[PDB]
Amino acid sequence: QSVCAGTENKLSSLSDLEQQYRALRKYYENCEVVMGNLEITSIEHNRDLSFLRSVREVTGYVLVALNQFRYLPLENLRIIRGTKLYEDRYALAIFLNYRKDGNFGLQELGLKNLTEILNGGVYVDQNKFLCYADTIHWQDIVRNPWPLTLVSSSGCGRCHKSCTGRCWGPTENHCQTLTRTVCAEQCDGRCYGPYVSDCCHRECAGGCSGPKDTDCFACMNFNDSGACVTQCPQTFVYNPTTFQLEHNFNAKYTYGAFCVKKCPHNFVVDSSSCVRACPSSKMEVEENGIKMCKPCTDICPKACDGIGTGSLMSAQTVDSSNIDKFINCTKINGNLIFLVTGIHGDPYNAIEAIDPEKLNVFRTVREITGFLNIQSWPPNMTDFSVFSNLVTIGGRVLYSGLSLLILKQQGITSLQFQSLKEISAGNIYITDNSNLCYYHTINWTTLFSTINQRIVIRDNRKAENCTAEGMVCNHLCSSDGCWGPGPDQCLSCRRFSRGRICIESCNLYDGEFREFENGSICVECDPQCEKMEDGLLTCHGPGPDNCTKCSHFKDGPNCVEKCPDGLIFKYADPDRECHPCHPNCTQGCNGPTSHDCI
Amino acid sequence: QVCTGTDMKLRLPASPETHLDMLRHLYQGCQVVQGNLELTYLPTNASLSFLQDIQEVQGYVLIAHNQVRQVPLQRLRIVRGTQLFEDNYALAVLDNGGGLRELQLRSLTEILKGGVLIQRNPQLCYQDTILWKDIFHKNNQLALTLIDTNRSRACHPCSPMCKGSRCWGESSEDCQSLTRTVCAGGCARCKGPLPTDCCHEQCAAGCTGPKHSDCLACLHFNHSGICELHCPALVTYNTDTFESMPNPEGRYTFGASCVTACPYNYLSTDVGSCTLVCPLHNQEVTAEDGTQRCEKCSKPCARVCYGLGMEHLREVRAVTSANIQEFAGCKKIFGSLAFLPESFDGDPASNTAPLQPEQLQVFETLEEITGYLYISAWPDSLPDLSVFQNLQVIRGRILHNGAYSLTLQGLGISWLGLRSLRELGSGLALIHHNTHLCFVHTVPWDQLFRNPHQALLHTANRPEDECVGEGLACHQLCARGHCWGPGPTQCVNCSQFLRGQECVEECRVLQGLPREYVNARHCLPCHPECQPQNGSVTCFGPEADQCVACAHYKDPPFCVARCPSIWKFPDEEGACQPCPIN
Amino acid sequence: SHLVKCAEKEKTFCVNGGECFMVKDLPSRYLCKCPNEFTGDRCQNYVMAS
Ligand SMILES: *[C@@H]1O[C@H](CO)[C@@H](O[C@@H]2O[C@H](CO)[C@@H](O[C@@H]3O[C@H](CO[C@H]4O[C@H](CO)[C@@H](O)[C@H](O)[C@@H]4O)[C@@H](O)[C@H](O[C@H]4O[C@H](CO)[C@@H](O)[C@H](O)[C@@H]4O)[C@@H]3O)[C@H](O)[C@H]2NC(C)=O)[C@H](O)[C@H]1NC(C)=O
Ligand SMILES: *[C@@H]1O[C@H](CO)[C@@H](O[C@@H]2O[C@H](CO)[C@@H](O[C@@H]3O[C@H](CO)[C@@H](O)[C@H](O[C@H]4O[C@H](CO)[C@@H](O)[C@H](O)[C@@H]4O)[C@@H]3O)[C@H](O)[C@H]2NC(C)=O)[C@H](O)[C@H]1NC(C)=O
Ligand SMILES: *[C@@H]1O[C@H](CO)[C@@H](O[C@@H]2O[C@H](CO)[C@@H](O[C@@H]3O[C@H](CO[C@H]4O[C@H](CO)[C@@H](O)[C@H](O)[C@@H]4O)[C@@H](O)[C@H](O)[C@@H]3O)[C@H](O)[C@H]2NC(C)=O)[C@H](O)[C@H]1NC(C)=O
Ligand SMILES: *[C@@H]1O[C@H](CO)[C@@H](O[C@@H]2O[C@H](CO)[C@@H](O[C@@H]3O[C@H](CO)[C@@H](O)[C@H](O)[C@@H]3O)[C@H](O)[C@H]2NC(C)=O)[C@H](O)[C@H]1NC(C)=O
Ligand SMILES: *[C@@H]1O[C@H](CO)[C@@H](O[C@@H]2O[C@H](CO)[C@@H](O[C@@H]3O[C@H](CO)[C@@H](O)[C@H](O)[C@@H]3O)[C@H](O)[C@H]2NC(C)=O)[C@H](O)[C@H]1NC(C)=O
Ligand SMILES: *[C@@H]1O[C@H](CO)[C@@H](O[C@@H]2O[C@H](CO)[C@@H](O[C@@H]3O[C@H](CO)[C@@H](O)[C@H](O)[C@@H]3O)[C@H](O)[C@H]2NC(C)=O)[C@H](O)[C@H]1NC(C)=O
Ligand SMILES: *[C@@H]1O[C@H](CO)[C@@H](O[C@@H]2O[C@H](CO)[C@@H](O[C@@H]3O[C@H](CO)[C@@H](O)[C@H](O)[C@@H]3O)[C@H](O)[C@H]2NC(C)=O)[C@H](O)[C@H]1NC(C)=O
Ligand SMILES: *[C@@H]1O[C@H](CO)[C@@H](O[C@@H]2O[C@H](CO)[C@@H](O[C@@H]3O[C@H](CO)[C@@H](O)[C@H](O)[C@@H]3O)[C@H](O)[C@H]2NC(C)=O)[C@H](O)[C@H]1NC(C)=O
Ligand SMILES: *[C@@H]1O[C@H](CO)[C@@H](O[C@@H]2O[C@H](CO)[C@@H](O)[C@H](O)[C@H]2NC(C)=O)[C@H](O)[C@H]1NC(C)=O
Ligand SMILES: *[C@@H]1O[C@H](CO)[C@@H](O[C@@H]2O[C@H](CO)[C@@H](O)[C@H](O)[C@H]2NC(C)=O)[C@H](O)[C@H]1NC(C)=O
Ligand SMILES: *[C@@H]1O[C@H](CO)[C@@H](O)[C@H](O)[C@H]1NC(C)=O
Ligand SMILES: *[C@@H]1O[C@H](CO)[C@@H](O)[C@H](O)[C@H]1NC(C)=O
Ligand SMILES: *[C@@H]1O[C@H](CO)[C@@H](O)[C@H](O)[C@H]1NC(C)=O
Repeated sequence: QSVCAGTENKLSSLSDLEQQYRALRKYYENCEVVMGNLEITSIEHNRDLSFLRSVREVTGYVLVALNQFRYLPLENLRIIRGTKLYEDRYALAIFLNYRKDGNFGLQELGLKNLTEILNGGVYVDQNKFLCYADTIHWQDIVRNPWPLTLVSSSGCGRCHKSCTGRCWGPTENHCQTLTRTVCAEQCDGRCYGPYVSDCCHRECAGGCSGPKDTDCFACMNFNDSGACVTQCPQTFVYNPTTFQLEHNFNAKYTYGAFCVKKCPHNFVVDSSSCVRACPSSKMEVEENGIKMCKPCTDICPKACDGIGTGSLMSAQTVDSSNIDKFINCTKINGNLIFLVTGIHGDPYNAIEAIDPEKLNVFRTVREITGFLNIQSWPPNMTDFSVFSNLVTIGGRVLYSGLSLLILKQQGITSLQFQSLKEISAGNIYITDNSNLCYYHTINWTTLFSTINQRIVIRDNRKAENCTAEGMVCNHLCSSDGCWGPGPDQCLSCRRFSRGRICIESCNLYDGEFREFENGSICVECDPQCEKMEDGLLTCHGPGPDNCTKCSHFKDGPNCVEKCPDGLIFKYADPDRECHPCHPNCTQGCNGPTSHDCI
Repeated sequence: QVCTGTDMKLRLPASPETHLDMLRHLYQGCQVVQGNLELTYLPTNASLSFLQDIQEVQGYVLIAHNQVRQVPLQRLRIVRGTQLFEDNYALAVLDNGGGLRELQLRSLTEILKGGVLIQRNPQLCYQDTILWKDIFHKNNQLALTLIDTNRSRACHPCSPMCKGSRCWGESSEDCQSLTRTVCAGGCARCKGPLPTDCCHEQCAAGCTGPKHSDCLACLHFNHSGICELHCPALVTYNTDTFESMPNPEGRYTFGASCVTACPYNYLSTDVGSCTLVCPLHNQEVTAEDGTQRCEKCSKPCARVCYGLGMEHLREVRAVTSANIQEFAGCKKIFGSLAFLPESFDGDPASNTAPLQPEQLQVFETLEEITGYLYISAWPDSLPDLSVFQNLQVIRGRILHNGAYSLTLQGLGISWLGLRSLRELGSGLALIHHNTHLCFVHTVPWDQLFRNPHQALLHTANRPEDECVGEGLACHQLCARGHCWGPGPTQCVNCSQFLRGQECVEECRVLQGLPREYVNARHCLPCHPECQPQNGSVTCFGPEADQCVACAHYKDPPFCVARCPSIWKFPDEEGACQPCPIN
Repeated sequence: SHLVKCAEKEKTFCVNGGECFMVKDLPSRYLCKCPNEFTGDRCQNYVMAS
């Protein structure tokens, strides 16, 4: 369906006008469905904009401002959903599109297919050379009129004698089609003729070819496999014949305005829908490898707000005023973003720079559900020792195609992400880190969940330069690489380990403490038993049950330093197993027989 | 209001003397009949004015064996046909013969499913004047129609005021109004010959205008006057933030309408609908006082104790010696109970012995029934229903012949018992032909019922004069003579104190009997070690810590039977003190 | 060009070397002109070449 994302710049631009045109091409060329905004600003009058003809729908707003071109080639644009509005008011805004000191500017709109706007108003203002913005019945296009919708040029002429008088241009091929204000009284939606029989389906937005939920030009609410519907088919159907709720077949999962058979692995399954986070009345659980959510019991784990979610919905970066919200957090529900205005302060506002000591609050975070976006870091922090216990990131929200993004940090020489084990979805982008040494050693397919994931590495410190005249991975470290220097920064090791540190051998028969190898990670056995001499094994496994020799007496299967006497009494030998006492012992016990009660 | 229907088909009334009272209580003052509308075996001159309110029937309409000249259903607009008579017909008029003269169904414009069956009605004129194809629905044109021409009355000519001679009766007001066959478009229903007379796709039974608020009847769901295809969901999915969120406009689905909360006996389900049964892997939870909802099992669900009409017992006639053991240890039964002849007698064809009084004791633990309780036979050695004395609630979600939740027919009972019973959730109570039953007239039945359309119907029980002639009356120690039976245990509400489930005048504080301390309506014994002095505190309280005097081994902070083995021993005054050796 | 330079009290609006401009008339609204390395509505973050 050729989906692309909006720019979110508003009126601001690059200072070089040719690069502003080239960026517009890179964002929207060959795209059909725009998520976010369609924003066209400061384009020169000689530039070719015919690449915009493929656009069919815009989810946010359409903004056209300060341009010098004559014509908008948006002949296929049908619907503007308006789920974000310009200045929180306008879904379509067109203004100031002419040169103050010349004859250049916007002359015709070309918007013949534009049939509805679901939310917000229309703003047309000060377009000195624009014809046919007026004479358009904008109340047919806007779904919720407010008798917003401001319209305000001469010498444009009558459209054509054969036209109804509502028109986008200078000929009869540009006449506006009315679809809602010229209808039979019985209709809820829009029409394909003036008769009660040429009325179309209530769930279809911006016009129809026929009366069915298959026969629609664009859909509002959900697209169920080519039919447009109020909600996806559910796991149960109500039976008003019997007052019972009956199990249903063909039930589909709701996912981002589509109905699907399988919910993607990044999202939580809840009541036949895929969600980024579960509501506060319930708890997120995993069963059979599937993420899902069930009612909360006792005290449930809670995730903290990320940048762009919850109480931080308005935040652009971690900064000196919002960083305190992360002090006791173990999971972030949203993105974690570090921009220049957050790290070094924002003098236009009251927010000062972050003291590097404050960043230590993120040492308790194990999961980030959105992407990690690092574009600024304090001048002399040489690594990411903050996040050393971070386990997994991303896959529910991405920045473009990325879950991990590190741009242009010159003070950093190593990463040191000790605990990072998996990235559930999205790509990795690490560039321009001219002093970063270890990056070239990492085997990144061990962190990815699928064969569809990729990593972009370029323009960092040369791998041959740092290898020859710089730092390398520890001698115990495997071919999968290391995050930084030493025995505790390696992704996976040869020999053995204890905690985060890789080692040659595990003190099974030699040392002030004694262990059992237990596969790759070595563990201590119960200290109440003996530590063996002459190179002999101390324990066969964990617990007092697995000791090879005992320095004290015993009970049952194991070595025992103290037996539970005085409970009831129980007798113990100094060098043999403990014995049950004779009945009716009241002061102490010397054994299991009649004279042993003290 | 909304009322339910009988589903008796053509069977004889259980109590012919009270059949008109059953029909008046079920149908008086309601607009919508859920289930069937069944009017059968009515006597000559029966007063039927209470039927004039009905506009909608959700099942079929059955009119059979009646001796009335007319049935006042002229306001009826739509029959939905969600159940059909003999699996084929939505409207059936049978054997009404001195019999029905006219149908008079002036407002009827929709039959959504099934046919029309009219047979053996000698006096019934105007059966073959009606254009039945205008009444059947466009998408459900089964049209199975049987009409009987064998009329004994001479028909009066159809009024000249009726353009098509389509009379339902002799009056100028009896002319059929056509809503399908008179329009040139594809419109399911319309109000005139013009294209502008066509009305909204969701309207049924005709229209007063082109909008979805102009319907005479609603095809799918009536949203508080606005006619709609689905009830608004309680939870809505945000297409852009990928999260479920509450809907401030959301409604529960209930039958063919949308509501903000469901009626008293219905079980609320979290998907946005109200049901008589809970979905698989869910529990019933009384989350708030006076209501109930389904909640999901977080771990594998506990055993559910089923009764008659559900699961493996859904085809079973009655409780018998072959299946009674399945109720062992049950406090709540999901289903109904029925005790019939051949429950308390044998069946040589089923190799099954009769139930004994010692086997009925399996129900001693029972506190709640989800369906109905029907008893038409009972052992002659049991004077009451005391085997059900702990029964608190009969919900009535399933009713005997669609009408009765509590039924007692022809039994040897002297008094009802059932003293724990607090609620009859739904349905009528029917008690008749019990020649020895006395205390049915002293039970506070208006306290057990929970809405309109509920009543006690009774006949042929022991006359009140024969109860008084033998001194059979409520005990004096309880409110206003409200009793379930004779003696101090069968009182509803004691005026003083309750001891061992008996009402009593005195709370044993100063009496020669083993002494008891006072509570709000109850009396409880002193600890035996405490001295029974004449002071109101000295012996008295729920722990020895309240006692002031002690018979022996007195530990200064409280009275005990023996000094505890720090060890203690009794001193020269009989009080406990620490031992020199522990 | 329908734009003027913003006042010294508000020139801090643009970050990362961006220049601050105001629209000639009304409420009023502002824009930044970014260097070729930065984007966003007031030059908050980097341009990516992919
Ligand atoms: C994360 O959020 C918590 C709130 O949940 C914030 O608050 C507490 O912070 C302290 C210090 O960091 C945490 O650790 C403990 O601090 C105690 C300080 O003394 C105060 O608290 C005790 C509470 O009983 C009072 O008696 C006392 O008068 C003071 O008011 C120490 O007492 C604790 O250790 C010592 O005492 C215990 C006593 O059992 C001994 O076992 C120890 O050996 C030792 O001698 C301990 O250091 C504390 O847990 C937090 N409390 C809560 C409610 O959880 C954090 O500041 C906040 N920030 C982060 C990220 O830490
Ligand atoms: C923008 O407005 C245009 C009108 O200016 C609007 O119309 C589309 O026009 C194209 C042709 O330019 C139609 O093309 C279809 O292409 C297929 C495949 O080649 C053909 O099979 C179709 O033609 C036949 O079959 C149709 C079956 O329904 C018949 O209706 C038709 O008479 C032919 O026999 C057809 O040419 C295209 O179908 C229309 N659009 C629609 C919705 O019909 C276009 O919709 C507007 N832009 C957008 C993106 O909505
Ligand atoms: C002492 O050291 C032992 C190794 O030398 C430790 O290992 C063994 O641990 C198990 C318990 O985990 C003991 O009990 C047995 O448990 C298995 C469990 O079955 C499941 O796991 C195995 C793989 O481990 C898998 O093959 C199965 O399909 C199951 O999924 C049971 O099958 C047995 O019946 C039994 O209960 C072992 O006895 C024990 N090993 C030995 C040699 O005893 C042991 O835990 C250490 N500590 C102690 C207290 O013994
Ligand atoms: C409801 O969803 C269905 C998909 O489930 C939509 O149909 C799809 O429409 C897209 C539109 O881009 C089609 O992709 C296009 O295919 C043509 C093939 O010639 C190609 O030239 C375009 O570049 C583009 O890739 C896609 O094939 C089509 N899928 C199917 C199964 O027909 C449909 O439009 C949705 N309806 C509404 C009203 O939203
Ligand atoms: C980077 O890590 C990936 C895993 O994420 C490594 O891929 C693995 O490659 C080995 C062989 O080196 C595969 O094992 C076996 O290889 C033999 C041939 O030597 C073959 O006959 C067996 O059928 C089997 O494939 C292993 O399955 C494969 N894993 C995956 C998930 O594809 C890769 O080698 C690592 N690179 C380095 C140099 O660290
Ligand atoms: C010694 O090493 C063995 C492996 O060679 C360890 O046994 C494994 O222990 C892990 C937990 O550390 C078990 O996995 C987890 O089990 C939970 C059960 O609820 C499950 O939710 C997790 O997804 C995960 O599967 C693993 O099952 C177990 N393996 C076997 C065969 O039992 C053992 O823990 C080590 N002992 C010591 C002292 O460290
Ligand atoms: C949809 O359901 C609503 C109720 O939720 C129905 O509205 C009810 O309309 C009837 C008349 O058809 C009203 O009864 C009349 O009330 C007046 C009150 O002055 C009285 O004078 C009349 O004798 C008669 O009793 C009834 O009050 C009204 N209920 C409410 C709550 O407004 C409506 O008819 C249903 N629509 C369809 C198409 O079935
Ligand atoms: C029937 O049951 C009710 C409880 O449902 C019994 O409790 C209540 O008893 C009091 C006293 O007889 C009734 O009157 C009020 O008593 C308080 C006592 O402090 C007094 O302050 C008030 O001025 C008033 O006299 C009360 O109404 C009653 N409860 C209810 C809900 O009616 C009642 O004793 C039982 N009746 C018999 C005769 O068993
Ligand atoms: C109306 O009465 C006629 C008789 O007057 C019935 O018609 C008879 O039906 C039987 C059925 O076995 C045939 O054998 C006869 O030949 C029929 N007689 C005539 C005169 O046609 C008819 O069934 C009656 N209709 C109803 C609805 O009862
Ligand atoms: C509680 O009161 C009873 C009387 O109701 C007391 O018992 C009486 O004790 C006197 C002692 O001289 C005897 O003469 C009476 O014959 C007793 N009467 C009865 C009914 O037995 C008893 O002593 C009182 N107890 C206390 C703690 O004072
Ligand atoms: C390093 O950063 C700290 C932050 O407190 C600062 O005080 C110090 O002057 C910096 N030193 C250098 C050499 O960058
Ligand atoms: C290796 O990198 C260091 C970084 O300081 C640089 O001085 C040196 O010239 C580099 N050597 C080569 C061969 O590029
Ligand atoms: C019906 O009432 C009429 C008087 O209106 C009377 O003549 C007739 O006997 C009554 N029929 C019966 C069976 O009560």
